[PDB]
Amino acid sequence: LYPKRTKYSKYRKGRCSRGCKPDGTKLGFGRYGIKSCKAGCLSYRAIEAARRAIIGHFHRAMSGQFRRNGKIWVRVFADLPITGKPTEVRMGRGKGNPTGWIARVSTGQILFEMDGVSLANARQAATLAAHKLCLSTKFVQW
Amino acid sequence: SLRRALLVAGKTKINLENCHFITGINYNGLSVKQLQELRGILRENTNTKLLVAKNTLVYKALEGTKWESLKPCMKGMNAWLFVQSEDIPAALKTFINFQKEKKLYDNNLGGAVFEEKLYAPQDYKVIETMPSRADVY
Amino acid sequence: QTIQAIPREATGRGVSARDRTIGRIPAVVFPQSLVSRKQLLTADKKQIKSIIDSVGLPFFCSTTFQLQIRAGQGSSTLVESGRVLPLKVHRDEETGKILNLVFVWADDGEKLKVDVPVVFKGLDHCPGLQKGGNLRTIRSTLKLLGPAEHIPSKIEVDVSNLDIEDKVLLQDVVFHPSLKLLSKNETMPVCKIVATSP
Amino acid sequence: KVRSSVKKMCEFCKTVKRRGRVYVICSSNPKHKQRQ
Amino acid sequence: ATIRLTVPAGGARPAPPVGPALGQYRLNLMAFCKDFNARTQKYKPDTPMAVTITAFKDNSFEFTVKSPTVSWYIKKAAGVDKGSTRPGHLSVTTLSVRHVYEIAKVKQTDPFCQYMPLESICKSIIGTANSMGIKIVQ
Amino acid sequence: LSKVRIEFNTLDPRLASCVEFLAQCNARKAKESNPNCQVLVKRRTDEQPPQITVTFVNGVEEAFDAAATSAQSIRKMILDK
RNA sequence: GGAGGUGGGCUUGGAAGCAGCCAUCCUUUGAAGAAAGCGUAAUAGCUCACUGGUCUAGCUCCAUGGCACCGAAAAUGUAUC
Repeated sequence: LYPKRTKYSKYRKGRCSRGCKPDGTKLGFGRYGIKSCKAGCLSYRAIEAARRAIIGHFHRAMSGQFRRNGKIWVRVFADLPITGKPTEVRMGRGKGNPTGWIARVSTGQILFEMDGVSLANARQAATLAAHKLCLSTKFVQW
Repeated sequence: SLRRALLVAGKTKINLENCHFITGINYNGLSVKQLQELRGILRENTNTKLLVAKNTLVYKALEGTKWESLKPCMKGMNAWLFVQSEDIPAALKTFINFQKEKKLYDNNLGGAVFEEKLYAPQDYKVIETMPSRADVY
Repeated sequence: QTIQAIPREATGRGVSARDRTIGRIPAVVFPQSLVSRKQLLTADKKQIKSIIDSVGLPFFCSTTFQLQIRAGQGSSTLVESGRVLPLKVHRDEETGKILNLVFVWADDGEKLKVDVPVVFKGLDHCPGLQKGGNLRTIRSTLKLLGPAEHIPSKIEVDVSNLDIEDKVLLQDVVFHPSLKLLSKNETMPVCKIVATSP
Repeated sequence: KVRSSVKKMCEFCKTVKRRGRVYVICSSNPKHKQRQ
Repeated sequence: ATIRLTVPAGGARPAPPVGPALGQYRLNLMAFCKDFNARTQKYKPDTPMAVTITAFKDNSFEFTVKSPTVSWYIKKAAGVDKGSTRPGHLSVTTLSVRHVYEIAKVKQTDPFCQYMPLESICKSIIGTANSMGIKIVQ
Repeated sequence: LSKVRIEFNTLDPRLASCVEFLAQCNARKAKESNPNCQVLVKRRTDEQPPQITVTFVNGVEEAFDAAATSAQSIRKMILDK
């Protein structure tokens, strides 16, 4: 969830894009998946929160998970260190102190991919991530 | 599906060829336990085959002949009985003690068929006694 | 499943835009040769969008297809026809719309490089499967050379004997002669199973 | 239970739009009452 | 109305649920206990049987003691009378063709099975077998 | 035994079937065989107005649908249930 | 009607469908899960998946989408055509 190892740091914010690489994607690693309809930004805590939601969901429905595992990939990783000044300070005199990473999310990336033996109880966890995430996603599959 | 209904019609028809006497009875209102008791007298004591089957489906089985006289007995809920050919009646007599006894079940009975002709309960003996079709005529 | 088409004389934005907006797909047939040369068509978007879902295979392009290429008026006029394979469907990211249909000719029986999936079948009974064995199906679809005539409809692998810690490589697939794999070395596993947690 | 977004819960609750805004009234339970 | 339980023959009725399990079917218990004592002396003792009582509204009910359960009969004829928690990994006995035949036939005369042949009630009772942990030889 | 509840409302498709139930095979002529029912005429609706129902001493409460059904069937299935 | 193995097996001072776990398997076979919800100190029961005729007719969900709706509270007086 963190580019913990040495990196240049203090990244230029950079404006968000109107599109992704143009070829209509396919799925990387699993049967069912989810994709971002609209670009934007997601914070590491947000993505990890969606992951908690999903893992804990299958864990809850251990009834469909007690077989073995219900494997899931999350394919977005925090990239840019979002920095910020304190709550009361004169503008300027430097840049913010790095206070949380962010991850550019384009118009077609696959956020979640997985093969939960039940299509029903996979589409059922589809809609259970856009609640805890910033953007509007879509239930896709292989 | 259609393939299921064709197979149900064919199996009912093959039973209709190897029997010699048929009884058609209204069986609405009746508990499952009573049906099991009826089957025991029907099969263990009289060797008979019972089927509840859809009226539209039964028409196609009787269409093969000779039970075309049983066409108007398929209005309302139908339970059919096919007795073995080497066996004469017995099941018809049982379906009567079993109808009369079981007033909580309100079975309206129906018309049975022997000699290829459906016969009235009062005329059951007269038709059975005369072997030829329209022998009295 | 004859697809219908009407030509177009177009390139990039400007015109394909109006085609899409009235409902029409800019598609291209061409022969396996070079410059590459066949007419430049438009399928009907209704025809194609319904067709990919109907097959139920997001790689439906595994199947040879047949084109009426109407040149004239009305519902059609019987004109030049096509026996072409779909080698590429450019599905839009945005929601699932369609942008481009790529058709290469194979009418002659000439060979092609095509896509076939590996649908898992024996999953009902398998010793590891009944220990619970689950897996990472490294390869779900592959590319096979071969003629136009005998083209398979798909490859339905036989995983019934996926031993507890064993795997179906590429060699074990039920090919046909002249459909030489030959484009991947058979040392690529197409599944496995492992006893992870009961 | 004035809600921004009602939710049918019991299989006998039904949605009714009247006087502009949608109620959801549940025959069985007097608890699954909602108003959007 | 009409219900079937699996009560034994020596004693009268299951003592703890004796009250409300049946006693709000308006059922008359005392003369029924006498009648069942009669049926048990008629039959032989010490075998858990299935009983298929039928009650009515006219303060008149009847009580059919047809036959014992063929599967518990299997358990009692073999020697292990248990219903295991894993019928698929814990098998209890080793049944044979002739004990299968005798058990099914003695139940064939009774109303327990509507099956007439031997192979069909054989399959019925080996279904009873594989429900719990029983391993038919052959 | 107990009570019949003939209801029938002259708005919906009217076939001679439910009027058969009203006039014959239920009314005074059939109350001759079912006299402990006090058959009368009711003039309101329940559901599919010719929805004729008969409620017995424990109430098998047997009932059949509207004009398009045969009257003979309503008679016999209210009397069987 | 939602059956009899069945009140399954286990727990349990009490569990039969429902404090609570295994089990989803037996068979009748018209139906039927080791009863869904509710509870009953267990009960029973419902009704539930799961029913025969009658219905007498175009019905139902899939999206391409279009314009609606709801969320949508400020200060002197409508006060965001």
